[PDB]
Amino acid sequence: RGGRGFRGWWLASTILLLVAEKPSHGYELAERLAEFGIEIPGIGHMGNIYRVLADLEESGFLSTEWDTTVSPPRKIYRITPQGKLYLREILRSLEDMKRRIETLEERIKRVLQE
Ligand SMILES: [Ca+2]
Repeated sequence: RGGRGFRGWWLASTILLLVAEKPSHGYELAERLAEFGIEIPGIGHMGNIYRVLADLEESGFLSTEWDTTVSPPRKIYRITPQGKLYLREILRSLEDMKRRIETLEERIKRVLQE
């Protein structure tokens, strides 16, 4: 079985986006996911791209079509209109998260002034 928690959410979210930005296969996604990395304490990683792709596909946020012009053939993932709606839900939560970080930032500056 797979990875969960915040890292889980942050991986799915990032993968969906990277797919929205350019439809692609598992292997290439990994490269763009690597150069993603982390400004986020403790997360890393990143890892099973393939299985969260299959997961986002099963859930209908992504569709698939084989590119047979290359060898070996590569299965291309593409965002669906549902996947875009799931994305707006991630977007609103990123705005939640960002507001929460800024309330801490200020709280901290106040005790550092003190
Ligand atoms: Ca298909």
